[PDB]
Amino acid sequence: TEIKKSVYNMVVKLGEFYNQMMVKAGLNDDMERNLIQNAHAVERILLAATDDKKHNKTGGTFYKMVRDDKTIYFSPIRITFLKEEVKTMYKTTMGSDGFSGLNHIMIGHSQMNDVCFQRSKALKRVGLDPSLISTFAGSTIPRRSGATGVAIKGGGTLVAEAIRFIGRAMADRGLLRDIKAKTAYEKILLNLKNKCSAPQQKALVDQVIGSRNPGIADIEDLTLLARSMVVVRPSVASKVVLPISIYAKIPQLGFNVEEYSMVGYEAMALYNMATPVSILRMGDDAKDKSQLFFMSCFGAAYEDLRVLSALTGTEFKPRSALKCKGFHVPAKEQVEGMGAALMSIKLQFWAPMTRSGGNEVGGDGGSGQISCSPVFAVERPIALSKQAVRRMLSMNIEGRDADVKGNLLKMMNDSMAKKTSGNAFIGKKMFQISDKNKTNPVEIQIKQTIPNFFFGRD
Amino acid sequence: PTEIKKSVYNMVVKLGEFYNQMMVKAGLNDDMERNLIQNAHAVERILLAATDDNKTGGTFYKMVRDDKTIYFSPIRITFLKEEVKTMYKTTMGSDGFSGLNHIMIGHSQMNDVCFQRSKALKRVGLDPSLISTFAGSTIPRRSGATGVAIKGGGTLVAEAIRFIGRAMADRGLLRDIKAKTAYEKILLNLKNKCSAPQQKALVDQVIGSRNPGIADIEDLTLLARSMVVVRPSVASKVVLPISIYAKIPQLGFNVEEYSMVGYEAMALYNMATPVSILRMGDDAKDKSQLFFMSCFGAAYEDLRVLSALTGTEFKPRSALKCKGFHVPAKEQVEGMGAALMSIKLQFWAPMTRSGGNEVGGDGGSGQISCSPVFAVERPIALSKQAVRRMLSMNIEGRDADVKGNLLKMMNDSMAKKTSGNAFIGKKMFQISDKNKTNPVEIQIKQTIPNFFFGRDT
Amino acid sequence: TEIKKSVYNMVVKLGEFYNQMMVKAGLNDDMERNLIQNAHAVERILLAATDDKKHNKTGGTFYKMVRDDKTIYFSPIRITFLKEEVKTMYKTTMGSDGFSGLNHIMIGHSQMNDVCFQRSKALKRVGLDPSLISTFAGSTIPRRSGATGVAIKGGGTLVAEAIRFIGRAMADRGLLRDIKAKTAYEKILLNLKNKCSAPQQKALVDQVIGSRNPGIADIEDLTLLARSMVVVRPSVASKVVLPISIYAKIPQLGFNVEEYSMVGYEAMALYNMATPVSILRMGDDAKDKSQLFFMSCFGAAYEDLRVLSALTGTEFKPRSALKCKGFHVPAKEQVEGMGAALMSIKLQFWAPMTRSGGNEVGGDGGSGQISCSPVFAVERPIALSKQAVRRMLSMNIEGRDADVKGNLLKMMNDSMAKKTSGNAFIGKKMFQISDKNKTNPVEIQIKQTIPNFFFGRD
Amino acid sequence: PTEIKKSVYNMVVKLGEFYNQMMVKAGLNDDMERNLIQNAHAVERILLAATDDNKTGGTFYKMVRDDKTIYFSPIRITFLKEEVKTMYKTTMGSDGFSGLNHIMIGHSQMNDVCFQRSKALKRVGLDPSLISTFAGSTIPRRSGATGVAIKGGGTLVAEAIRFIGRAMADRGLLRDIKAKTAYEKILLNLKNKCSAPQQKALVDQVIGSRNPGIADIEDLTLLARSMVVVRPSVASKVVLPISIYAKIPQLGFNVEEYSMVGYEAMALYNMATPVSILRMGDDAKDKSQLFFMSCFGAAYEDLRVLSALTGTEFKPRSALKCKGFHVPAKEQVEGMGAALMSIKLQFWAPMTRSGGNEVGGDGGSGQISCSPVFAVERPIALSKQAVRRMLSMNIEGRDADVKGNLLKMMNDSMAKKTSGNAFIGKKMFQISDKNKTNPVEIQIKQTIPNFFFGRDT
Repeated sequence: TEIKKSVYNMVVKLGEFYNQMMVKAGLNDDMERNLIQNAHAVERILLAATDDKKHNKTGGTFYKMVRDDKTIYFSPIRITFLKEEVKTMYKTTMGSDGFSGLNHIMIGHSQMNDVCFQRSKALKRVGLDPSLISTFAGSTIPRRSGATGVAIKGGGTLVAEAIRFIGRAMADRGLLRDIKAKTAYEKILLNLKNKCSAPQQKALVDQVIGSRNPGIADIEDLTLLARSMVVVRPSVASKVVLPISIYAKIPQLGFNVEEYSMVGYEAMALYNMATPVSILRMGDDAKDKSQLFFMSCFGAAYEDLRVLSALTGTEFKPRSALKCKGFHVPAKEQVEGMGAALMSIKLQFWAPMTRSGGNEVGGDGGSGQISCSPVFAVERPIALSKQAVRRMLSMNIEGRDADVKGNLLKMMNDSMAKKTSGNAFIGKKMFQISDKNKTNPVEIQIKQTIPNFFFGRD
Repeated sequence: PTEIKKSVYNMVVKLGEFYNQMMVKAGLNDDMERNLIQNAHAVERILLAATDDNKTGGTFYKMVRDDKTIYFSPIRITFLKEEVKTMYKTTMGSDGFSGLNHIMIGHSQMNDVCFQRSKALKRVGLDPSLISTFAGSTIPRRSGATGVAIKGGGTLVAEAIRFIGRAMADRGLLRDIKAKTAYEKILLNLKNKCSAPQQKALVDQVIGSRNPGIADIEDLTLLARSMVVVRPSVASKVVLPISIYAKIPQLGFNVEEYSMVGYEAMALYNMATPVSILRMGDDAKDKSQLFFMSCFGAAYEDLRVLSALTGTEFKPRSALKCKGFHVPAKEQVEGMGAALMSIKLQFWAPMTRSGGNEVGGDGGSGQISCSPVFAVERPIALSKQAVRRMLSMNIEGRDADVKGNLLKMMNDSMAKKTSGNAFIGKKMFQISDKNKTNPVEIQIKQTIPNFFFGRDT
Repeated sequence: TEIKKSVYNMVVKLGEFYNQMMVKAGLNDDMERNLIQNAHAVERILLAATDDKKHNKTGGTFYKMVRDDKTIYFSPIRITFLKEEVKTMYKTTMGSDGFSGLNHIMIGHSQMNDVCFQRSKALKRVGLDPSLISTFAGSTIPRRSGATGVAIKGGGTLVAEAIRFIGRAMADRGLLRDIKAKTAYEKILLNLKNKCSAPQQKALVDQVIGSRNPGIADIEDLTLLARSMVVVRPSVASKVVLPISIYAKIPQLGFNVEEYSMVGYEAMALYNMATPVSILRMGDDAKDKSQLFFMSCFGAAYEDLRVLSALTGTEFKPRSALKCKGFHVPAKEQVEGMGAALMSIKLQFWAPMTRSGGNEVGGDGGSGQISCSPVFAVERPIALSKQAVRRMLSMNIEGRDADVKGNLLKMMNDSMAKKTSGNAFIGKKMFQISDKNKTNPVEIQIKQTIPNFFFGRD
Repeated sequence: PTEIKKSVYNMVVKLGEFYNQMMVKAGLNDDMERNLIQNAHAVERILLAATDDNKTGGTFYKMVRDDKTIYFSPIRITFLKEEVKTMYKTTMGSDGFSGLNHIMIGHSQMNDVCFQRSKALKRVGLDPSLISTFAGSTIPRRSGATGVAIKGGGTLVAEAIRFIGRAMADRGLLRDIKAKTAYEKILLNLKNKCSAPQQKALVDQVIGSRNPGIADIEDLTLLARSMVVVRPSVASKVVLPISIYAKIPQLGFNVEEYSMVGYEAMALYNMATPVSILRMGDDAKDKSQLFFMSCFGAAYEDLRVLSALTGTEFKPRSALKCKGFHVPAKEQVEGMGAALMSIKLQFWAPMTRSGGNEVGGDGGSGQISCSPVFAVERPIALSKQAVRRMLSMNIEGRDADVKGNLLKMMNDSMAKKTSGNAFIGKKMFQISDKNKTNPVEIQIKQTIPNFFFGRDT
């Protein structure tokens, strides 16, 4: 209700900061203001200046606009700022929204990294399968984000962190006696299982909690848990975070009431009405480049490419098919007058993004009457619900305790053993960027010819 | 003598005769008052209460009407628990017990329909589902072995679990020998209603344990679940308010015989012209469905089978809009709403005491296979289900694996792609058709929700 | 080849004995000669006289022919013979065929008892399920029959005898030290498993042999074996044995070469061309009475009623449906001039009876190539044999030993888990009583509306 | 360089060039003699024998003919194992090894067809079936790692079992380190051809055991069976007698390139005009089938797929009436029967190195699932087989249960009612059609027996 009004000012101020921030740099012309590289630049110089590191001036690579007339080009700058100047400049304009502002931006960077980086190597060190990456969302986010940052973390990310802890704790066992890292550890386990939906997944992590002395036996349980999160996906916060270069243009777009939703339409409309432009290295198909940016903003890296393609009306391609590199231009290649292009993929349609990093619906109808007791004697089909009884046998009635790994494993087999059923989210329809309040459902479909997995290979 | 229809007849008639003199005592005489089921309900409460360990009374209804239409007002009179019992036993005679048990069975059947016992299921540790196996959990122990008839599998498993629990907290009843055999009779009553060998075996293990260890409660829970797959035997009977039984002489004849499991009751229901008090927001149609289900104990029965016989579409307890038949003091007003219960039977089928599921059970117990003599081709006659009786049920064996047997039983029945039929060959007959001389081939309404208490979908 | 010629004289002589035997009794008129009761009578007086019992004169109930003109009637006699007179009289006419003769008759009595008696009570003492009766064939046959008698014994019969032994051996353990009953016991185990076809059934009984000290653990194995013999039936000898009253008429039928087969056509033709007549008690439908007799002669008690009905062209009914009592008329009811009737069920068709008390054919094709190894790359069904691999996993490769009860149990489940397949004996066709040498196959079918099990109930 | 077709070309041509000078040495010059595959077989024996550790020779055939028709007579000449080897290496050059290995691979492929190895399978403890996994068990170790290519799963499991057995009877080869790593390379070669995770895992357990206990042989046997369900990778190549390779220059051209796995070999087979000596009771047709199967290593291949490509009906080894291509001394006569091998290809498909079964294996190894962002309906993209790779195959786990994993794998594939397809989308092309520009949609001959060595039915 009034929360949107709160979030609105939060993002607007971030934009204001970007404006005055670029003004310091001496970058004015809109070609520079809208460049997402310049955004990332001040976003680095900011986050760095607001965090103790260990001179004492943080710089970054910026891009100016060289005319040459004809077409347009950009050149690398790399100026420097002063941490304290930036630190005060930020808090002044930000005010009480200072903290949530930094957390926002960081959630953006993490959502962009999930897209622009395959973390499978990091997945091998704690190692689970190089797959399961879909559960590894938000593994690059700093500890600073706190409870708000852990909200975007995938089930696999927490499992990785937990395992990491349990391992270092076996070497130096004084970590359990710390009470500081001890609570941090216990909270990881309490964070996970908050995201976990399925009871069998809760039971497991619960068992992991029940052990006062962590050991390899727990790592086995967590690994088996991480894998079950692919069949039954945990709840990860999915939010729209855009470079502050766009937030800066909120006033200049000029048509608004006062309110904003990063979980909803407000951000959707803002993305389209914006005019982001990015730098391009060698190769770098502008169309694919735009795809990365879209997925970034929407943290759609692990989302179904089919669902995206339906909303944007354009074809999304797996990372393999996509020809282009990351948004950050490495020092190795930086030249004068390198090309740039808008991010061209807009939303023909839209849907509210909801919590729930994943959802499996059509779940067995239960807790109600699951069967019938015949009274009249007459021939009849014998109504019964199969998927429901496999729920009882598999899940934890009250008593006797149980064998967890078994039920958690059985829950996975029983999931794949029913016909073929992919229906979830049912009842939810896609809408149109012109439609607010969702008065007109779009009934058509999602494309079945496109590969589902962005990182899918082989 | 299979003339019992005659005896059962005298049983319901005397009940109705009592209802009449009870109403007359209350000072309410008219068809609108008599046919009103609330007055019947009230009279039944004053009865059951007066026959059980100063003076009591229920809330009755008198008929006050705008010139065009009829309305009712709450009364709540009272009389002595003695005159009530004496008046009852006098007129009732040797059928007094059978009468109380009958009426009592009715209240339970209605109760299962009107109320959601999914709560009490949790209290005993059982799942929220399985409610279909929970039939007759509100019925007093007064009904005795005749009452347990309407008791479902879950109900007994529940009664056992709660006892085993009370035995752990407090020992001292084994040695008691009263509640000890009382506990065992529950296990014997169970397995009587259990069809599948695995189940009758799983209860055996529980019986064979002198001390109720963890292995017992562990089994009972698995047994509870299995009863939702292979359904136990719950006696199903047609019970109507004595206000209807009072009109039997006025409705004329019957055959002079009456059967609550047969066609006699089927006709009596349709012939009857019952009226129920309507509360606020009560849909007469939906309300009439509850009365239908309450009379036939149709609660856990398939709604499709019900939608057929009645020729109308039965709604789930969720979509169904109405409240219980009893009027809470919180809402009671002068001259409130009332309506006739409009749902009747187009067709009828016998009331089954079984859970029958898919036929061909027990394996036949006779010769299960053939040992060839002549050499020539032929399709190997064998009974596949008859062996699962011998393997699961142990004669000289134990194996301790009984749990795994039940599990494998359910899972295998789960394996069949789509398979089921119940009472195959049993046909429905028009309410005008008795003697079952003209079966009708109509099938049922595949578009209608199956379970009355089904939800979450 | 020449064996038939040997069996021919064997049966003929038995008939000759019956003739001269009845002559002693003073029973001449054909109405008496053809009576199967009179046959049974001298068959009792014979078997009794040829076996040491412990006065010293064996009698029996016989039936004379009272005229009354009009219709015909029979009356009970009960004369007596002398064992030694009968004993010498038999060996004289019998000669070298003496022994095989007694064994034959005994195989007949046992085949009639299987039909006319439900042994389920005897099945409960050793007790297995009251079903399994189909494997209990030939449980009434005396020890005298030896190896020839044990040939008609069902798998259940041996299992019963074995269990009986193991039990009495646990009470008095000196039975193992006897070396007499010890070999008798060991031979029971070696007899069984000779009848057993399936390897899993051999493995089990083998394990039972491997135990020097018999115990309850073995009884469990044998019980589980007995039950598996219903799914996979052992091999029991099925022979045609007729009352010697009919054998006596072999010369009087008058059309023969010299040879006979109780396993084949010769006996088939003899049954039909005969004219047996039996006594009838109260009730006793003559049609059903004939059915018992037919089944008796052919030891068809456990055979499929459908298969019988096809050959005889008449409807066979389960014992429950059949209205009539046993052939033996108890002392309690014996009167003067009680009714009699022919046994009227003949063979419209015939088939050679073969060993194999039971057969399950269509067995998984194996020991040959069970699968394919692709060379060319092209789309194709992927030919494979499912029922064959369940054979390997279930049965005993060489090494490691194994868990027998498991494989023996799995073999049963795997048998019922394949579609529905009842085809066995395939390729074998029924023939006609006029056809010898089987030159003309009968192609039509067996009736599917008739109950299969004679003793089937509930 | 994927120009290798050029190299392989020079390899077979030189082989043929050797066959020519070998025949010339034998003094037999004519097309009837040259095209005769028996003379090719003989020359190959004198070669393989001369290249392996005084003088040797095979039984050759000279052409003697009635004026109307052609006949052949046995010869059996001999020369020095030295001149043979020198003559061979001179003309063969750097391809000498590849040449010997090629010819050697041929003999094995033919061997699998002509002979029943179901015996040797018993000697190693394996089932009589699984013969389809026994491919290339007669091939010498001389062929090295290139030879193991044609070796089947069972063949390796057999080689392992026999070693483990010889290690038990006699220790002393672990410490040997020669036959020790030689044993291990068999386990590594295995699991390379194994597709399913459960299998590659089951062999891992065997490798991880320093001492070959009972757990090993126990697994290998289970592994052997599993290869009849999920078929390992056996390299399939087209090998023809050098007598055909000698006509390559006369047949003209080719492209100047040659590939034994490709179309080049397909054409060469049909272009070739091979003749085989016929023994008594030999059906020319049936005999021609053996030659076809021997060349394409079609032995364990589906006969239906074979019946299609050739446009003729392939009979099983049972119904098929004929004997091996080699003439035993017991039956050899002057001027005996001979016939052209008449079975050709109407269509052709590439030679696959796989066992492919049903596609969609390995799970993809990439992103296996989707984590939703927008709220809206969509069919839950997930890879069911990709998880069975993670569950069965353990990264940080062991569980010791690997045996149960294989079992459950097979049983689940057994569960599907009727399901299979191989190389779905792969089409057969006319022998006139190269470049695969015109796929044909014809299906295959469902009335024909599947397995060549199938029996008992």
